[PDB]
Amino acid sequence: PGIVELPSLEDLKVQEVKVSSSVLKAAAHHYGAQCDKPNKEFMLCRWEEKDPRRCLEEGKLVNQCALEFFRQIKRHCAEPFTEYWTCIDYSGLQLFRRCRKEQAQFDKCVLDKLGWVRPDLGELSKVTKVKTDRPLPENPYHSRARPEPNPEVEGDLKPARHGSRLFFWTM
Amino acid sequence: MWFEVLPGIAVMGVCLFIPGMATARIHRFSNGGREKRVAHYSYQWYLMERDRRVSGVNRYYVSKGLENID
Ligand SMILES: CCCCCCCCCCCCCCCCCC(=O)OC[C@H](COP(=O)([O-])OC[C@H](O)COP(=O)([O-])OC[C@H](COC(=O)CCCCCCCCCCCCCCCCC)OC(=O)CCCCCCCCCCCCCCCCC)OC(=O)CCCCCCCCCCCCCCCCC
Ligand SMILES: CCCCCCCCCCCCCCCCCC(=O)OC[C@H](COP(=O)(O)OCCN)OC(=O)CCCCCCCCCCCCCCCCC
Repeated sequence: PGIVELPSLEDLKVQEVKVSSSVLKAAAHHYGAQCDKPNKEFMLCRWEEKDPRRCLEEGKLVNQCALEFFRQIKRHCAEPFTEYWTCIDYSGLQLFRRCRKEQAQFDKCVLDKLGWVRPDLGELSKVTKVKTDRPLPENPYHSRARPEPNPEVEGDLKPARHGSRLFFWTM
Repeated sequence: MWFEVLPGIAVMGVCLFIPGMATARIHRFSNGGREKRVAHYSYQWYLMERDRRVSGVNRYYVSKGLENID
């Protein structure tokens, strides 16, 4: 069949978010609050195109928005954030319930200096709506032409011509 | 009298104290002074292998924070 069409290595180069999973988990709720729109454009493009090769520009916008998010954290509230993700990072399961005072420090400094509000319980799990400008994929499964079905039955059901026609049975 | 049973119970209690304190100090020794990462589920393992990739020294416990970005 056809040759698979991959993007080049220069199409995949982007400045990475080189932070740990506890760093990402510490500012996860503010990341969901502040980086909503390009992330949801990307995940809508990802569930509609069903192809990661059709989602590279949206992923690059995701990475750019995440980098601007952590640069906006680092300029204003770097030390309460470091105090908070170190305490998140200590735990094996990385509990949020173990670190509520460092969370209160980080959320206080973030609300005072950056105006960000941490979302309530239930908000990040909402199904939102996304205003895209790309067209809707007309055939994302690349489904070919379907086979035409067998013809249905029609007409009034007349009696059997001369019965069963079973050798001599006249009915 | 009855306190004569206490040296044996004390030795048995030290022998029960050694495995737990030992594995706690070993999990803090092999993980950078922290708890061992519990990866019961595949998302926790994906985050853990992402830590192993972003640390650069093939160790998940090397935490990289805001100093690793510009
Ligand atoms: C307004 C409302 C009121 C209207 C009223 C109208 C009616 C008035 C009269 C009232 C009574 C009606 C009776 C039924 C209608 C007539 C049926 C008929 O004669 O068909 C001829 C039928 C075919 O001949 P035909 O000249 O082409 O058709 C003339 C008509 O158009 C026949 O019409 P057809 O073309 O539409 O027939 C359709 C088709 C025509 O037939 C065919 O297409 C051929 C295939 C038939 C079956 C062949 C099977 C062969 C292998 C098995 C053999 C088994 C052993 C034989 C018997 C051993 C002894 C029991 O019939 C069948 O296939 C039915 C199966 C056979 C049963 C026949 C009816 C029996 C009714 C009484 C039962 C009493 C016991 C009888 C003995 C049991 C065995 C029959 O003849 C045979 O098959 C010969 C076998 C004997 C038939 C039975 C005769 C009926 C009267 C028996 C009275 C004496 C009983 C004595 C005591 C019991 C035995 C010891
Ligand atoms: C996790 C913790 C586990 C701990 C397990 C052990 C619990 C008990 C701890 C020790 C308690 C005291 C033990 C005393 C042993 C008996 C000593 C004794 O009386 O030895 C006398 C015997 C003869 O001496 P002799 O020179 O002939 O005397 C003439 C004097 N005019 O001399 C001899 O027989 C020679 C010397 C023998 C010395 C034996 C010492 C005890 C060995 C027991 C094994 C376990 C020890 C602990 C191991 C873990 C810690 C290092």
